[PDB]
This record gives sequence, structure tokens and C-alpha cells, in this order.
Amino acid sequence: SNAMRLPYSWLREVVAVGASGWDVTPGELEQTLLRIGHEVEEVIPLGPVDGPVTVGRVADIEELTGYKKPIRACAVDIGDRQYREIICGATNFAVGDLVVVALPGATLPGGFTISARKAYGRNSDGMICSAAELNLGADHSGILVLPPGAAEPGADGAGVLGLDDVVFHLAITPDRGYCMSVRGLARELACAYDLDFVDPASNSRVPPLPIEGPAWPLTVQPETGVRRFALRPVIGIDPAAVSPWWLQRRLLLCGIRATCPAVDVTNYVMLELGHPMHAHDRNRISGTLGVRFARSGETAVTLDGIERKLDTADVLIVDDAATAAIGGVMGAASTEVRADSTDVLLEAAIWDPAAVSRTQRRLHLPSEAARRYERTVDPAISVAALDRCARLLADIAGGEVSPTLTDWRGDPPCDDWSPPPIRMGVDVPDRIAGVAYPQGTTARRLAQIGAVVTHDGDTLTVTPPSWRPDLRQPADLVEEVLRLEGLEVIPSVLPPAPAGRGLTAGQQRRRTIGRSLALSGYVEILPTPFLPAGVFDLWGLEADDSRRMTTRVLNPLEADRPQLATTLLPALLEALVRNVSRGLVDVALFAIAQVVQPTEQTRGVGLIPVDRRPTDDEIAMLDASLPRQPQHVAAVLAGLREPRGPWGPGRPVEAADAFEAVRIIARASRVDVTLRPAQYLPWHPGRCAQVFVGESSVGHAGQLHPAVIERSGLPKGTCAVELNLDAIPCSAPLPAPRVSPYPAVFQDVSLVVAADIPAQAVADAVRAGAGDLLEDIALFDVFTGPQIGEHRKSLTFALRFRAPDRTLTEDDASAARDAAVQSAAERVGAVLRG
Amino acid sequence: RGLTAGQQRRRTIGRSLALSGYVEILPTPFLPAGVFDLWGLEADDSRRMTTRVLNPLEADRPQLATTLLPALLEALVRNVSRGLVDVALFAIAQVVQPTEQTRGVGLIPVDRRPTDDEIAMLDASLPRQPQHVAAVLAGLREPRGPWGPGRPVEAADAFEAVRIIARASRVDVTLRPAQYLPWHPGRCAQVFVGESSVGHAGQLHPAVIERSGLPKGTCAVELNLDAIPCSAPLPAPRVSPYPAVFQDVSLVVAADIPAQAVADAVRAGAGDLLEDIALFDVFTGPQIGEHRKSLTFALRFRAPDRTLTEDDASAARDAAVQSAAERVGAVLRG
Amino acid sequence: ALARQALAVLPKEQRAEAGKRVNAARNAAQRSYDERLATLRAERDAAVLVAEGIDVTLPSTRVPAGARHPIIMLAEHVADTFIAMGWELAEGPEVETEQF
Amino acid sequence: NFDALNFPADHPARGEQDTFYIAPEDSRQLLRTHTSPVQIRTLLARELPVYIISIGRTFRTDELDATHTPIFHQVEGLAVDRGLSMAHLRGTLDAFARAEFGPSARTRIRPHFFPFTEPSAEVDVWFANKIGGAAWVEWGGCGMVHPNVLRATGIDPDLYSGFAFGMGLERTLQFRNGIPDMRDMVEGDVRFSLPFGVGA
RNA sequence: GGCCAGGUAGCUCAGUCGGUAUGAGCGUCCGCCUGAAAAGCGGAAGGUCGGCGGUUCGAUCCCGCCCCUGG
Ligand SMILES: Nc1ccc2ccccc2n1
Ligand SMILES: [Mg+2]
Ligand SMILES: [Mg+2]
Repeated sequence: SNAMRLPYSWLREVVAVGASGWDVTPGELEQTLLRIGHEVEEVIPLGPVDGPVTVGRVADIEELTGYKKPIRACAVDIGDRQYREIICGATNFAVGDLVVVALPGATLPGGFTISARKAYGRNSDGMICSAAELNLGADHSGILVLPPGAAEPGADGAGVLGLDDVVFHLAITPDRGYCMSVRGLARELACAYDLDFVDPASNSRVPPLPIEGPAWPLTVQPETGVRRFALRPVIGIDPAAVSPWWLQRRLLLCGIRATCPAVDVTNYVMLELGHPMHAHDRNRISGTLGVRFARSGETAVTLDGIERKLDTADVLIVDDAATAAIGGVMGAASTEVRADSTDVLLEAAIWDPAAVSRTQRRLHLPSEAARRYERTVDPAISVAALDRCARLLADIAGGEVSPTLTDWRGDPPCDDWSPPPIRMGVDVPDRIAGVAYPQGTTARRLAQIGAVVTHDGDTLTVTPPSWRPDLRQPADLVEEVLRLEGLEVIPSVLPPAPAGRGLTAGQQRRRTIGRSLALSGYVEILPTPFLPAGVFDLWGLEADDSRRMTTRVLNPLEADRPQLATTLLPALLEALVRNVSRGLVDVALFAIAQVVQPTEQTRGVGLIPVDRRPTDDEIAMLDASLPRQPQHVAAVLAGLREPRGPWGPGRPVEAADAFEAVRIIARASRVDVTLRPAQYLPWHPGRCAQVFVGESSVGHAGQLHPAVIERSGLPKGTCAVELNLDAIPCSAPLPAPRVSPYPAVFQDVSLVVAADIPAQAVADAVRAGAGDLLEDIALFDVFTGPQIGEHRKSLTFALRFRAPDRTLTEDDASAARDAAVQSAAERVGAVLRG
Repeated sequence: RGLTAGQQRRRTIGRSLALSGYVEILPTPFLPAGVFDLWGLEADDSRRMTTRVLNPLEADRPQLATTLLPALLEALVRNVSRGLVDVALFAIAQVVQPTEQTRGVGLIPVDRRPTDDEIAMLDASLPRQPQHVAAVLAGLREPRGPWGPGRPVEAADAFEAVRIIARASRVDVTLRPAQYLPWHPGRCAQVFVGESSVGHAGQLHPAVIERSGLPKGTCAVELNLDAIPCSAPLPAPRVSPYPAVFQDVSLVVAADIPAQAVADAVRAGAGDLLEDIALFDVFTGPQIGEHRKSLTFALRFRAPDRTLTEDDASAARDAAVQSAAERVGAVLRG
Repeated sequence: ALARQALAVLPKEQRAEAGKRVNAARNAAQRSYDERLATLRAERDAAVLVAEGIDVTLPSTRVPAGARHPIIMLAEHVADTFIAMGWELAEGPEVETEQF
Repeated sequence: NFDALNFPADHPARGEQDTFYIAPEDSRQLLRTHTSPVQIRTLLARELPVYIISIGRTFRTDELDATHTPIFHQVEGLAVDRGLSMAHLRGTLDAFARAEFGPSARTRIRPHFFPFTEPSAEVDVWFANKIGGAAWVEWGGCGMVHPNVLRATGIDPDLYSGFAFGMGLERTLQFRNGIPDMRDMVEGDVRFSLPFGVGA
């Protein structure tokens, strides 16, 4: 879309007009183009060939019958008195055609040495070469046929083809549309090398043709954005004429195939000057030519014979009968030039770049004319390109240039296409670059690119040329001076940054969380934001589940995965399947990333004027139109949690390991969490816990549902955990511990509760009743023997009592233990073990 | 430029040890009264070459610390004596180690900057002050609970603390049996990085524990962080999309052969096809032989460009068995 | 399934009607299996809802409690404050010369 | 993402970048293609001077191969102050490259285009331990903040100037360590993360 | 946008233009074996042949539409 192919010989020729004898190596030229801001994607030299590679003429053709494909035994005239007998499998040539022959002893590109062979019962004293075999073009179907008059038989093939040339593959930035021609690139090289430049579109190089009257009646609708529309006819062209070899070759090296002279002229002038041209068969035009917007439901058939559904924003060229062209994109098949065309009407127009860009993108037609118009084409060279086309086409096709010319330039007619002048201080490029440029550097460089510079004290007044509409502000003028002087002259100075505050509390908490999980045996992954296809259906979620309210992507990489992630688990479970399915069956993955949870249907905010700062009310409006993106931490586990070794066979992953991951994230976040049983897919309803920080729910953890594991192809007993980090308040506790120098009292309490009673609820009740004397409590026994009734369990806690100012007695600790036993009896129905 | 590589490493060592169940303490530089006599060190022990303080707070404790262990073991005694019997402490601080008698440097004119020779002469007159990391453990390493009765502290826990420090320092370490007080000669390991000795670890001597009033089975670690070089490796792994081949091999060696030496010999012989090797069985008995042991390793082979046949993996396994035979005298179990 | 592959050896004029009998038997056993799969799956889903309940509050940390010293933590926080302002961390020996 | 950063409407400077748009069509909601919208968000909220970096995920419609990934991470740089110049941008890029490629890292800036910078440039790097031979490889884009961007945030371009840069973390990790397949950097195989150690 | 070639077991891939993919290598499982393993020998399981429809008594195979990859 932004490519620019051109051979160095053509580029050197245009530069050499103003700088005679200018010549550089392809390596140096690539460095210069890069130094001024032209990305060189490729540098491909032609050939190389060695030995006898000569131009020949097919004087006879014998069809060798009795094979798979048509095999031809050809008598080729290579310039001497002995015709060579060549065997060839191509069928794209006839008797009398000029071809390129590689004789025995030649070496084609690729190290292929040519010699005589015994092919198809006959001898092959060489071969007829194709464009691909000579490293000239991409054509490999048939052999290369030079146009008649390209050379005489016996001429050096490398010279006629110009195989010492080098084609340059450029990637032009969208701000330098003027560089999509030999004219612009040569002008850039003249600036970089401080050369005198002769504009190939100037009136000296393209002298104006006579203007004796209108060429064709034309009506232009001005609100279509057209800035110029010129027409000039060329009558009596020879239908049998073809373009010379130098023209067809330069088109080939630029990536354009030659068809007929009329079209070859327009494509050649487009490459030379940057102004797209089109040739209409004037004998097929019926009545007044009209430039207007397309109507609703209107269609048109282009050069390729494809019907195009047009939009009311598309600009058209029409006559009384049909549409003639999709403005700035492609002409129509009604006025196209074919074999019997004798009178042509050349069209030189300047279209609105936005209108062409919209139309070409809707119709998917990025033609050579479209990509140039959408990047603005110089409107001051329209007649010059028109006259260059007429004179060159009449010269090749043996026609006559009509002295008529229609040139619509707007209402009123515009005779000055200069952008508005720009005022800028003479030292502004020096301040932005931090470089003291020599006296007059700014004014010198700005005149080089073609601008008019006047001096008003210390302030310059710069009027950019018509082919540089990208120069609208002093910053644009600064880039011109800086890039031509070379960015390498800018020194390296560290900025005066002020004292910062460093990482935030949330940024530091994430570091601690990832460090703790990795140190605890977890492996970090990067979760993809695109959800898997139908994952929530595999999870068995309700149709109104909050996780299903997703944001969709219009153009995803995979059409079956457009929705964004409302939870980090599907991405982690997908990475877990990858590891398990490749030999790593004992895995523990974790991820820290944001999720996308819309709060409403997707709504957009209109364009706010950029010319000013948006007020805080509109900022709050743009933020409210965005889905909530909270920070989440999640992890999944499968297989062995503890690896096997000399100690034992290892421990498989269980739900308690997911709960331990919660306690690790809690400890890394300096908060206290409580775990309460909950039912929440895709977890096992009997092995699932809802995590709470105080009274706020922050996530879930435990073992996944066995049906979800089956439907998702996960390993058996896979556990998961997910927490909302933004739901956890950032805490910075300042503890003030006072160590007691007095001994402690150790006691164990055994309580019998129902099986459904959580063990933490028993410890919370024992702690609440014991009082301040309780220093530490730890559960170390859960007994469910036959002495304990059914659906009941015995829990034994290790209590440690210590006073801050005295030594306790056993009755002192037993008093707090009894009060703790009474509290457990009231809160969890505990019974002292008997 | 922010923190230096060493300073960043010291934070990682402190974070990793704390997350592994160790509690940081601040060690006092003044040695306990006759601590080396309680350790039973020889009179020519390099640690006995201490720098003495002229005016100490305690007249019986005037020597400065050549090792971090006496201060950590002293803090370990305080915790156990106050009801905290299951305790794991650690400390990261510098020690002092003179290479000669305390030599002073005369006054240098303050009216000017001392030259670089005078600065180097002032630094040479000071004892060597390298930064050490050390840890002590006693009682239960794993606390009891609903899972089971817990595991007491053993020498392997001190070796694991070395590996925790090595993983934090992004370096590889090798353990070799050594006799070095106050460690138990049968439960002591000398830590090496490359070919440089960096410290010792393991269970303490029973006589040292008895004379110092320490808990039975006390284990300790001490490394010289300045002896460990800084490293910033730049790995570039390539994940092979081809399936792996699982194989196990049992090898019989002498009892004194460390299991890491057999694993290294298997790695050296298996070649680049070996993706992972893990030891999961140590077996002894009359089927094996006296003063011998059988070690079984789980091998994972994988090629980066093809699927392997069982003969492909068995060839690399046989080359690993042959490498262990030449290196540690291993015999394929039959 | 063995009756399905036996149709390939049958004469062409017989595979039409003999096949029609095979599918009818094939769909008969398949339709009975599909419903039985759903009923047994529904029973499994209903079993985990009323049983298999664990105590999600049981202690899971088998690693003892560890902690860095608060003085080291304060020095760490003080260092991070000055590094964020562009400063660096210098070091010095504890045993110092009287010259310094 | 586009309008506040001087992206022209209906122009190849905006249409060339194929972006993930949020359904329905013409909703003006999209997945970010660069961490550059954080420039706008910072300039409206914070007070001048501003010296911020931003690290986050960015989304492009590129197919996942050995050297490209549709979802990658980018580090954004924005410095707005009184009297900032290209030399201050060059000084920041040199210090950044010296910290991630060693003391032998020397950069090279060549002109380029970005809708939000004028002048715009691309940064190349060169360190001693080059995995693929010592040569110039592309690192990221940079340049001075366009005055139209400052006007769209309420900053006077006559008093305040600023520069910027943007580099991909995924691209930086490749040629620094010599990683072969970028697919392994994102696919989440533990065989890729484990050789790097625990990390802290 | 073109006519094509591809999507096949857990991984990497053969193979079929109507009734069995007598699928391979590695992966999983069983037996002999070992204190417990692996190899070896001897054996099983596992694919709804990319998805949705259609044609057909019956579709990996024939038709249509769609999803994903290379030219
Ligand atoms: N994210 C990003 C990419 C390219 C930039 C170019 C210039 C300034 C800032 C940029 N940011
Ligand atoms: Mg510019
Ligand atoms: Mg496959």
C-alpha cells in the first residue's frame, strides 16, 4: 500500500540532469535514503549473467509431437551466418519475435551453467530465456519477448536488458506522498547531496502544448472535492504500434506490466511525475463529461469487468450513456482503450484524498492511482503531466496531439496552488534539535525542498511548495531541517527529570504477589484477552451469568473467538492443556492481568474537538463509556503438587492447594482473608470456597467441577483460584509488638462439632472467649472415629497462654480455656470431648 | 543507576528465606565469652584470629565476630528458652576478619586530599569485612497439624537453605562432604560455586550442642556472599513441539558416591537428548550388597526436530550408563 | 459394528435393504445409550451438590511463618525512596580508620 | 487512541494500522494499538512537568509467527517540560539502551513518521554481545510530541516541549537473549519460563 | 479476491474419492519382570478424520455454507 519500486538507472538519470555525472553505489544510496527517512525494504540487483547471452530472433518453429506439452524446435538467428537450433517448451512466441538466448558456456543467475543437451531426440544449442531465469522479472510461464525494434540479433543480452541495474523497494511514509515518483525521490536525493535539481515536471522539461480551444464539454460538481480536471486528446494512434523496450522495461522494474501504448504512457508518466493519468477511448464517450457524486444504488463496471456497488460519497466520471470512471480509483470498461482504439482523451485530475481513500477501501481497490491520490497529488503539475502524456503517446503510437485543452481549476479558477505561508523563528530548529546549526542552515534547507523563504528581522516566512501539503506548522519545517542535516549530529543529553515518587502501592503489591507465587512453585504465563470458543457453555454457566456479558471484537484473528476475557481462568486453563498435552502433566500456572467486564451495551462517544483540551466533564463521559477493567490474579494446578523423590511418591493436587494459593496472595498483600464454602461454577460445589477480605468478596478457589473437567478436556482433579486484586484494599500496617518476658502455659482443647462446622469458626470462637491471654492457637487433629457420632468430628487445638505482666497458674489458663469452651458451645455448638 | 547487582541480590536472598519460613534477626558483632572454646576449635583456627575491642560493654565479650553463627545461635537460645522451640532464624550482615595484627596508620594532612596510595594504605590497614549470610534451625521444621505430626529439623533442611540462597543468587552450587567444626563431620557439607569454596552447612556437632546449651539436632548455614560472583544469565530456550520419551534407569554405586555425581555422569553421557532427570528411589539391602546402594532416575528424552523411537532414547540411556560406569563406577542394576 | 463392516462383502443389490436393517439397529442402541449417558451424568452432577463437602477453612500452610526484620524493611523502604529520586546506595566498613 | 494523538481522519496514516474494533461497527471503541493513548490520559490528569513511562499490553492484527505476535507488550515514554529538545530524547534513549544491552550499547536515530510526533524517528541499537552479528536492528519509534497533541490536552506549545518513545518488550527480549521462536514467548509452555529461574 | 493443496489419536505425521483409519512413531493402560521401576517381550484402551447442514438405507470420503493455515 506504501511501496515504491524503481530502478536506480532511472533514478540516477533524473538526478543527473541537474548534476551531471552523479553516481553512487547501491550501498551508499541505501544509507542516504535511510538517513533522510526513506525506509529501504529491499535492494535487488538484476542478473547477473555471464558468457554468451545474446539477443536472437526466432526464424522458424517446428512442433515436436508425441509428448505431454507442446515442445518447439526453433531455429534462432543470433546475428551470424549459422542459425542455432534451440529446444523450448514455451508457447508465448511466434516466428519473427525477438528473444534472449543463453548459449552453451553462459551462466544464468543461480550458478546455472548452460550447455548443449540431448533433449526430446534433438540437440539444444542453448535455451530461450524467461524473465525469471534472467533475474529480470517474475514471469516464468513463457519466455521473454522483446518488442520489435528493441535490438538487432546478436546484441549483448545484458546490455539490452540492462542487467547491471538495481531496483529499490521503498516503503514511503503516508506523509511523503510526493516521494511516490521519480520526481520526488530525485528531489530528495538532490537535497541530501546538495545538488542542483531540474524538475522533470517543469515547463523546461515538459514544454507546454498549444491551447487553442476546449477539448471536451465538461461539468464538475464542486462539492465532490475535485481540485483540477484536465483533458487533452491524441488522435490517429496506430493500433499496431507497441511501446519501445526502454519504456516497457522501466514499467517492469517498477512492478507494472505493459499492455498497450496508450495505457503504457499513462502508467509511465505516473511513475515519473507522481500524477496519475488515464486514457479514455474518446470515440466511446457520448456527450458531456460529468464529475458528480454517485447516486443511491448506482453501480459501475471497471476496467477489470467487475461491477462495483457505489456509495453516495463516491465521485464518478459520467457521460450521457454510462459511467466513465470511479474518480481517482479506476476507470470504467465503457471508455477503456483496447486494440482498435484510434483517438484517445487523456484525463489529468486531482481528487479529494479523503474521498478516494474512503471509496478505495470500501471497494477494496488500492490501485496505483488510488494510493497516490489519498496521499495528495501535486495539483500544479496536472497540465504538465497531461502534455507529457500527449507528446509521448503521439511519439510512440504515431498519432497527432490536438491543440485543444480543457482545464477546470475550480470556481473561481485557481492559478496559485501554494499552501498558506508559515512564520517561524530562525532559531526554532536549533532549539528543538539542541544543536547550533551554522548561519543560514534553516533557510537553506527550506529553500531546498522547494519553499519560498523571506526574512523579516529574526522571523522567517515560509511558503511550502504545492507538492508538500504536509508542511502546515513550524514543527513540520523543523523536521525538514533536522532530517537533511542528519539526526546523528544531535548530541546525547540527559533530561532534567525531577524527584519522583517511584512505584505505587498497587504496582509494588503485584511484584510481591508474582514473587511469592513463583517462589511457591508456580509458573507465570501471559493470558490472552480473547476467550476460547464457547468456553462458558463448557463451564455450564447460566444464560444470565455476569461473566457472559462480554465485549466483542469486530475483526478478530479467529472469527470463532471475538469476545474479551471476563475472567483469567480460560486463558490459564488453555495454557494448562498445552503443557499437560506435551508431557508436562504436573503443572501450576498463575497470571496477573486485567479483565474486561462491560457494564452496558457497547456505546461510543462522538468526536470531541481536538483544537482544545476536553473539559473534566467530557473526560468523565469517555471513562464512563468504557467497560470496567479490574486487575485480577488467578492460578490453576493439576497433576502432582509435590514432586516425587527419595522422600516419597509425591502428593497429587487437591483443593487445599488452591486455598493455600489464596493465603499466599493474601500474605503478599498484607491483608487477612476468610474462606467460606460457596457454590460457584466452574468449581466443585463441595470443594469451593469464596474468598472474603473483611465483608467484601474478592474471589473463589478450590477444585473445579468434574463435569466441567470432562467437557473441557482438563486433567482430573484440576484446581483453580481467581481473585479480584482491585477489590482488595491496599494496606500498610504499622505493628507495635511488645514481647512479654514471662513464661507461657501450654494446653490442648478437644471439641466435638458437627461435620459441617468450619474449623476456622471453632478457632474464632475459642479465640473470642479466651481473651487477651491467648497468644497462639493451632489446630493439629481432626478425628472422625467411631467414638465420635456420625456427621460429627473432633477437633483438638494447641493453645498457648501468656500474660504480659505476670506468671500464670494452671487455673489461670484453665479459666480462659473454660471461657473459650463456653464460647465455642454458644457459637458453633461445640461439646467438650468426653 | 538504582541498586547495584549485589544489593539487589541481598534483597532476593532475604525475601526467599523469609518466604521459606526463616525469621531475620540483627546479629551483634561482639562474640560471646569463649564461644570458640565451646565449639572446640583449634588454636590456629582462622576464625580465632579476631579483632578485639579496647572498651567493650562486657569485659568478657571484647572480640568481634569472624562468623555470624555465634550471634544467631545466641538468638536461637533466647527463643527456645522462652517457649519458641520450633525456630528458624537467619541474618545477612558483614563479619570482620583481620589478616594481621591491628596496625594503625598515622595522621594524614586534612588540608588536602590523600593520594590514591594513601587511600589504599588506609584500606589495607583494616580487617577484611566481607558480607555473610547465615541461618540456624532447631525443633520442628514443618509444624504439625491436620496433615500429620510434623517433621523435625534435619541436616537436609540446612542444605535446602543453601539451594534457596543459590536460586536467589542465580548461581549453581555443589555440595561435598567435609569435616569442619562446629558441624557434625558426618552431617556437614562444604558449599562450592564453580571451584570456589563459599561456606559450610548441615547439622552441628553433638558435643558443640551439649556445651553451648543448644537444642539437640541444631543445624546451621554460613555462606560468604562476597565469594559468590554475580551473574545475569540470558537464557534462550527453544520449546520442541515433538513428543518426549520417558525412561527409568537403576544404577548401583558405592555408598560414599554422592547421588549428584551419578546424576551429573548420566547427564554427561545422555547428551543433548536428555531433557530432564530426577532421582526418586534410594534402595539398600542384601539384594544390592554391603556398603552399596541402588539409585533409580526418571529420564525424559526429547529431540528438537523429530519424534524419537525407543531405540533412540535407549541409545542415549546406554551412553549415560557407560558414562556413570567410568565416572562413579556405577553398575547397571540386574 | 461388525454387522456394519459385513455389508461391504454383501452383493451390491443386497446392501441396500440389509443396510437399512443395520442402521435401524444401530440407531436403536445409540439412542438408548444417549439417554442413559444423560441420566447418569445428571445423577453425577446431583451427587456432588449434596455430598463431597470438604472443610474449606482447614489449615493449608505447611510452611512455618517467616519474616524479615522491620529495621531491614524500613531501610529497604528508605532506600527505595531515594533511588526513586535519582540517588544511589553507598557502602562502608563497620571497622573504620580514625582518619575517616 | 487516534484523534487526540493527531491521527488524521480517512487518511492512510490512520487506516494503514489495522486495529481490533469493538462491535458494533462504527462504535469508536477499540483495543489499543500502542501505549500512546496513555500520553493523553497522563497530560490531562497530572501537573507539569511530566516524566512517566507506561508498560502494558498492545493489540495489532498480525498473525503469530516466529517474529510477530498479535498481542504484545510495549513500554511507552512521555516527558513534557520547559525546554526539552531532541538531545534530551537522545539522552534518554541512550541511557535506556545502556541498561538493557550493556555499557557497549550505542544507538542511532533515523527520520521516520508518526502522526503524533514531529520530528519523528526510529531507534536502532548496537551492543558488543550481538547474537546475530554486530549490526543496526530496529528497536522502537520516538520523536517530539506534536504541538497539536499538546493543544488537545491544554498545554501551551510555546512554553512546554516534550519527547516520547515506544518499544516492544517482546521484540526487545528476542534480540537481547537470542530467542528463536516468539510463539514460545506467549504460548505459556513451562519449558520456556523455567530456564529463566524464579526471578525477583 | 482466484482455482487449488491442507485441518486425521495426547504429541509429530501417514492414509483413504460410501459400509475395518487391520494407521505409524512417541504418549496412556495391562501382564511377565523388579523391593519399587524402566527397557525388553507380549497385549489392550483412546479419533465421534475442523464445524453446521444436505445427498444417501449408511458419509473422514460426494455437495453446499462457515471457521482455521501455506502457495
Ligand atoms: N507506542 C509508541 C510507538 C511509536 C511511538 C513513536 C513516537 C512516540 C511514541 C511512540 N509510542
Ligand atoms: Mg514532516
Ligand atoms: Mg494433530
